[PDB]
Amino acid sequence: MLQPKRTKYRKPHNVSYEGKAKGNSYVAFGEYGLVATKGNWIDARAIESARIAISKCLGKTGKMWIRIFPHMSKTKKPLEVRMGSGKGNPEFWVAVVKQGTVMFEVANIPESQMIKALTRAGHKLPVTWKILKREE
Amino acid sequence: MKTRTEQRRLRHKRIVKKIRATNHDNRVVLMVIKSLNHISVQAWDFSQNIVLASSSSLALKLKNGNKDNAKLVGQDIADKLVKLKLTNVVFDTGGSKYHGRIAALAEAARERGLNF
Amino acid sequence: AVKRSTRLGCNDCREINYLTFKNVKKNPEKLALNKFCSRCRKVVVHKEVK
Amino acid sequence: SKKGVGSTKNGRDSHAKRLGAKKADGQMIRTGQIIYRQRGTRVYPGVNVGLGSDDTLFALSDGLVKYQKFGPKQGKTRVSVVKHKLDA
Amino acid sequence: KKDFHFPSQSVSFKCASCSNSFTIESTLKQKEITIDICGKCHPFYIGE
Amino acid sequence: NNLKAHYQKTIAKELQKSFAFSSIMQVPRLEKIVINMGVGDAIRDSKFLESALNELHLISGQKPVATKAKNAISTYKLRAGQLIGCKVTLRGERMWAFLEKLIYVALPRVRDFRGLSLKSFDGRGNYTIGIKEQIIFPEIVYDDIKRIRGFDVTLVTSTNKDSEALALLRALNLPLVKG
RNA sequence: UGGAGGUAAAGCUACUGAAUGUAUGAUGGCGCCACCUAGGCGUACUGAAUACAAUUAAACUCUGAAUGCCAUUUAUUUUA
RNA sequence: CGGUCGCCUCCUAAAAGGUAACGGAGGCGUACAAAGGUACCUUCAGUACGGUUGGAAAUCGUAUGUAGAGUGUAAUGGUGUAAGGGUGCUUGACUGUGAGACAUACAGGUCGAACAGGUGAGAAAUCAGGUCAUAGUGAUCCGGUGGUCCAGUAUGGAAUGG
RNA sequence: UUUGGUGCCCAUGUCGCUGUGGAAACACCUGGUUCCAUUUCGAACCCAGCAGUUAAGCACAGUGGAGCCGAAUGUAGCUGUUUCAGUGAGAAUAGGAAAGCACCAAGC
Ligand SMILES: [Mg+2]
Ligand SMILES: [Mg+2]
Ligand SMILES: [Mg+2]
Ligand SMILES: [Mg+2]
Ligand SMILES: [Mg+2]
Ligand SMILES: [Mg+2]
Ligand SMILES: [Mg+2]
Ligand SMILES: [Mg+2]
Ligand SMILES: [Mg+2]
Ligand SMILES: [Mg+2]
Ligand SMILES: [Mg+2]
Ligand SMILES: [Mg+2]
Ligand SMILES: [Mg+2]
Ligand SMILES: [Zn+2]
Ligand SMILES: [Zn+2]
Repeated sequence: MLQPKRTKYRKPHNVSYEGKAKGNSYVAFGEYGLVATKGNWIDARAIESARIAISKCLGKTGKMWIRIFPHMSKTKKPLEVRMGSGKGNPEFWVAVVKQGTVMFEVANIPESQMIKALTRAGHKLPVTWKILKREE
Repeated sequence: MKTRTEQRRLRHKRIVKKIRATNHDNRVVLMVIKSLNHISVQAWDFSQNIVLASSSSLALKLKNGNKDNAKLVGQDIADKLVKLKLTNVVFDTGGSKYHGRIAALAEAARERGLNF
Repeated sequence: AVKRSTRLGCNDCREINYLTFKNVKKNPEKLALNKFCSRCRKVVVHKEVK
Repeated sequence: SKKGVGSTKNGRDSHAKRLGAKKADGQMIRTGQIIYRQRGTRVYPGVNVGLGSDDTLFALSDGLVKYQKFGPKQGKTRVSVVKHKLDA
Repeated sequence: KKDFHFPSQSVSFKCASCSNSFTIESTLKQKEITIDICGKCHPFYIGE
Repeated sequence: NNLKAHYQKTIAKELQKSFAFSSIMQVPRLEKIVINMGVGDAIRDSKFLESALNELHLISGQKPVATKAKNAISTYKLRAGQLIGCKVTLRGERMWAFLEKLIYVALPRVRDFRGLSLKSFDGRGNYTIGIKEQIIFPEIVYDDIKRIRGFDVTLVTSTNKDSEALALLRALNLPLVKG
């Protein structure tokens, strides 16, 4: 469960995911990457599910990079609570993924295994994923 | 931390800033700069940024660095200002404490009709 | 509210013409300033008046 | 069932002080008029422009106002009142 | 600066073995005060 | 001082020849010996500090100015606005008087003067000598502070390179191990 | 046409926080010794600082628009 | 039921100003006879090296460092020759005013050139009608206190008012 | 034109490195007996003189190391109407850059 050690403000305004791709747009650490095609809010739980799935289907020498990080938190008012009396308490942390940001990258294991590994990582995420390679 | 000449420039920067902020009647500004050997004098005008009158030991040809010659230098610059028909002046030092040679030059300007 | 104000009165016409502030806790000695007086039309010593 | 609701602790705000530029560039101005109200000198004073007890810029003579950018990397703003200078 | 109660007066210092009357300014008795170990009476400064 | 004239003549010739310096005043010249007798007991026993000052006066001929800390620490009982420590900086004729008096009378009286050098220069040409006890200085009567202390005599030079500063010390015959 | 501004955007070696990998690595944990105190050789590992490559922000800014706002110049229109 | 009720700072507030919610964070009901006014002088914190007590860190010297220092305070803005620090003399923390403006439903609030009187600093020019700026505050009625060139119910006082 | 002083400017003006220079001036420098001064030091401030001096500072030539500036193309955001026309950033880059504009006094 990825989580910032401390934050200055407990309850920040939500960060929009509509728009193009700001940073993390091109594979620059590995050479295959899982790009997104639909901006959405994805939480640290989905990262851990996808990262554990990919790691289980990885090998003994493969190496991985995690680009996105859940910096921003989100709140949720408790159930059966009527409107008013202030904002709710922070519940879960979500990373803002825009259309075009490379989320996961893999290297150092043959080609066939990485496509399968990226596939299982993207089936754990709500965004519509697509595979990209690193420019020579 | 520095040398005397740099400190004199720093103090000179302080005085010039104050005068340019408060001189409302636009008088000519009589800045005197004293060195170890000689002392020179020039009357600038910060509205036009030129020098109206000037005087120096080199111009007056004296073995200066003494309080005696400061009076003559002050006398020469005051004579030039009266011919120029300017008598309301502001007097600032080059950044040195107003005393000794500087005082003789300043006092010399005062007895011949200058207003400062 | 707290009352830290104090009065300064002339010592010639014994008229109170100014209102100032004073800390009795920190500064213990009575003020003996010199201010303008409307009556005497000059500067004169003003002392604290109850 | 209402289940009850908590209490908010921060709902206080102050009156908005109407700062900013008052007289625009090119505007005719008489002596004694405010040109810029600010909290801390955001625009420096120049010629024929004074200062107050609230760092408020006011004119000192008749003329046309003029803003000039100055300072390191041109990050400081300065105001002046260029007199009519009609001079026949 | 001046106008002090402690006057810096040139007092001479004698030593044993080698006289070496060194005159140095100090605020002490105005006479030939004898020092028992001077510079010249030290194994470090002279003498291997 | 007659040795001051000796300083002029001797330092000029030898230093000039040793490195072919193109000007006689390129050779280094010593400026000021700062003395810093500072003690933290003035936070509690202020009286003690006063006596300290008088001894500093009696050693140099300049009354010591008491210095104040620029911070506040609870563990040391320190607080801002207090005077803890006096510093004296001698110039002109008096500093050379103190220097010669130190090396010839006070310094060789040190209980065990084995000396220390080469490991004292700060890299900019300065030099500090850490004295252990004050009683060794002749200008002090037996009656003194209930606590005894040392000294922090330091030196400065016009040059910024340590080797030429060492050269000046050797020309001045400042008695340290190999330096 | 002139000007005020600090948003959208962008950037984080230009700060404040958050934060990924690689390399050199303070630091501790962990040992094995000697020494009871000054320490030493490797650390399954933690990770200061620096360099390279990459990130995040309503209450971050070394930058940074358009629109909008104010005024003036010219043309036209209405007696508001 | 719980919470709040006035004022000040930031964000939301969409680059003029203004803009709400039981929206998100904080403070105030002051402090200073110096932390005011003036003249003069002066400039970080930290870090590196070198040095008795003295230690990671007290003080000293040199160098480096462009603000992370200070500016009484909650934030914002400003300010590194400044508005920060020190010293000397002082009390303008004045009297009577006030053209012209900001912002405003009103009541109130904010800035202010300039004039007359008499002062303080300074050689003088100049500056001083409280502080680097914004919170530190409560109408009217009623009564009390000081002064007063006004009234004093026939007249002189007094009472009682102005 | 060159040196010295100063104002305007506020790094394409800086920090640093390597060399050259002084005729006059600028500077270090020589002393504290005078005016003046140190929260303590003639260090500084202030005096009266130029013996020595080109290390400094200062002034010139080189140095693209650090810092700074930065084109065109393209792109993100905007305005309209389109699902295309203007507006056009930030970042990155080729690269520039060893200041510039005026006044005065002296030999020129
Ligand atoms: Mg507000
Ligand atoms: Mg944005
Ligand atoms: Mg950052
Ligand atoms: Mg209730
Ligand atoms: Mg707007
Ligand atoms: Mg606005
Ligand atoms: Mg604050
Ligand atoms: Mg004062
Ligand atoms: Mg103040
Ligand atoms: Mg009642
Ligand atoms: Mg009657
Ligand atoms: Mg009656
Ligand atoms: Mg040279
Ligand atoms: Zn009176
Ligand atoms: Zn002997």
